Amino acid sequence: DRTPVTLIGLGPMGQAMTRALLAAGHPVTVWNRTPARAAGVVADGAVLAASPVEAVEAGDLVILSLTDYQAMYDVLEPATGSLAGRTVVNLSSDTPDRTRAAADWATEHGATFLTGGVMIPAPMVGTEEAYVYYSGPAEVFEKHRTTLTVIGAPRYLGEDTGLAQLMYQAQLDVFLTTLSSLMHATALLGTAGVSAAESMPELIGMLRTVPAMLEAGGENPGADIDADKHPGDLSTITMMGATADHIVGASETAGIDLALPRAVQAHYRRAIENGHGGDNWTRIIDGIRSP
Amino acid sequence: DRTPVTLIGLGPMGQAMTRALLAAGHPVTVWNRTPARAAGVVADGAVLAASPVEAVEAGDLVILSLTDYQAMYDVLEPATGSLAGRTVVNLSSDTPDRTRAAADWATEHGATFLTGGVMIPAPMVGTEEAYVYYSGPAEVFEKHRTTLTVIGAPRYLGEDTGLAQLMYQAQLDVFLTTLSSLMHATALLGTAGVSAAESMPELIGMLRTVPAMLEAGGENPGADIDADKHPGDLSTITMMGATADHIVGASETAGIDLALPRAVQAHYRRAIENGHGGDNWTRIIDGIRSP
Ligand SMILES: NC(=O)c1ccc[n+]([C@@H]2O[C@H](COP(=O)([O-])OP(=O)(O)OC[C@H]3O[C@@H](n4cnc5c(N)ncnc54)[C@H](OP(=O)(O)O)[C@@H]3O)[C@@H](O)[C@H]2O)c1
Ligand SMILES: NC(=O)c1ccc[n+]([C@@H]2O[C@H](COP(=O)([O-])OP(=O)(O)OC[C@H]3O[C@@H](n4cnc5c(N)ncnc54)[C@H](OP(=O)(O)O)[C@@H]3O)[C@@H](O)[C@H]2O)c1
Ligand SMILES: CN[C@H]1CCc2c(cccc2OC)C1
Ligand SMILES: CN[C@H]1CCc2c(cccc2OC)C1
Repeated sequence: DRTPVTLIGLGPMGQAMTRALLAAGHPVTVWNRTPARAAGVVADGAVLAASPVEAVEAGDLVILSLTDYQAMYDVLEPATGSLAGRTVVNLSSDTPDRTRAAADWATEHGATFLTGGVMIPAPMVGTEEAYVYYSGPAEVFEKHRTTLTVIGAPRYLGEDTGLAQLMYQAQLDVFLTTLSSLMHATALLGTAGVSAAESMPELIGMLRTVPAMLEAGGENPGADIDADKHPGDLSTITMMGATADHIVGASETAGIDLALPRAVQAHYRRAIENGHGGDNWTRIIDGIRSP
Repeated sequence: DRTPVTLIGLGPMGQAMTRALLAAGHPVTVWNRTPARAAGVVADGAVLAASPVEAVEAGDLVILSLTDYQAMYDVLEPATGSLAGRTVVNLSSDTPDRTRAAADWATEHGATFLTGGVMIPAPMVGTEEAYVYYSGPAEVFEKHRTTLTVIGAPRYLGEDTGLAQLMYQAQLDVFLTTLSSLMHATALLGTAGVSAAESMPELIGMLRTVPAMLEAGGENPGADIDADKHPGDLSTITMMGATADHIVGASETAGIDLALPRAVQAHYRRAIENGHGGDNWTRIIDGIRSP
């Protein structure tokens, strides 16, 4: 497939995707707010369009890799007259509802729309470890699937344009929160003179074990939460809530951020007040669903 | 060995540790606030002492597996007169400073003290995957190391009794925060009718990749944070902050807990206000150290 592709947005992801697409034999026309930044991919075979209009008109497939969806409007507003008959694939972070409204804005300018959420950093783009979530019209996904597969294995979730965005925001909810916690833990160990080079491999060593730990003793949290099975036999909210109290205390004494640990503390405290101290930690999901 | 051990606290950890110790040939004398709960381990060879005093006097080594350190005072107050010449190994969660003061309380009652933090769930106790952090007097750790190894690989951190407690709280800072985030993400996907049985394997699938993702493009976060190297080449705080904004927005719309994502959002917001939008995400640690 040598389908001509347009890609707008040349951050690390944009550049990595351009390169994978070029290497697969697709002519790629790029445009960036900062044209200088295109020099790299242009040396690798990308064609730099002078204008958004020219970039849009070069391909039936327009990929956006921008910081947010406001950026899509900013870049495409001058080109709205040239959208008809093309597919917009937006690979950018934003709210699910912004995304759904953006899909309708594409349709009304005569374009089809697909949502994508890329699940790996730029060096892993186009490798066997790469994967991307997609939602939107099935026929649109199918028409371009072979081209999109170059960036990463697609995981089509269905027709709601909001859905692959919600999945992305859910995944990044885990990922960013985990990262903030790693920095929080590092900070805490830092106050007793432990360096980050010592602390971070300890913390990562533990995180690597987390899938196994969650499965020990034949727990299966998903089905359990669906079934409303929260049995406390191997760990209770009381016992885990206490630890959450201990982390807040240690953090207070360490002079570091209290908001992250107090949020966690509040999940346990809520479940206890609601009378489920004796349940497994999965029960905190009830309080989370109903503030 | 065949060294006699006392273990107090027969939650799942206490019971799993008793069993591993029995299986290794150690005579184990147990005591629990609720004696009924000892039936299982007694069937497996444990001896149930009638009284705390009697349990303490049965061995040179007293292991405590209790919800917190207040529980240690509660259980051992009547036995303070029988502590002299024995080692207390506390394998309970609490603050580092509570732990340090508890060590001094043991010394005052004529006992030695070791801090432990068990890093695996009860089904993994006494297996190759098990490990435990220890801090306190080197001579005391050495005297009992061969007994303690039955529970899990020891990771001795040094002489400060607070240190293995701080390490435990740091590790549980990551672990609990991660778990809360998984429940948060599950809740969020739940509001579009995605079940936890569908969502949790997606989220865990991602979390499994997190060590690799952090190392992509030759980042090595620990040394970088120690060196103050926060280069924004492959990901910026601006870009990650925006996603954190998007998670908050999606969560507001989803009607779910805002405290957890807003804590994460604030880490990015702070770094940006302080003028490091362009840096890698590791830079959030500065704001976390200095609220
Ligand atoms: N980096 C990662 O590892 C990673 C992984 C998966 C997903 N993502 C997502 O992928 C997208 C791209 O991320 P990235 O890290 O490659 O880059 P980024 O730093 O988000 O920037 C990407 C592009 O956005 C452009 N831009 C931003 N605001 C704009 C506006 N108002 N008008 C015009 N252009 C605008 C930048 O223009 P200039 O070049 O002119 O500044 C740049 O070309 C983001 O939505 C991100 O959340 C990133
Ligand atoms: N569960 C895990 O996966 C895990 C893994 C690592 C670390 N830990 C840590 O290991 C420790 C034990 O946790 P666990 O889950 O096995 O059990 P737990 O639910 O924390 O309770 C353990 C024991 O604490 C006793 N206890 C609590 N308050 C007491 C008090 N005031 N006076 C007397 N006894 C008291 C209970 O007595 P009763 O039996 O009479 O109620 C029970 O025997 C905790 O500090 C926990 O953070 C747990
Ligand atoms: C169902 N999750 C378990 C996994 C192990 C664990 C739990 C609670 C506290 C500490 C733990 O391991 C360090 C519950
Ligand atoms: C090492 N920092 C990168 C890792 C991957 C990543 C970042 C930000 C957003 C999404 C990402 O991958 C899913 C920062």
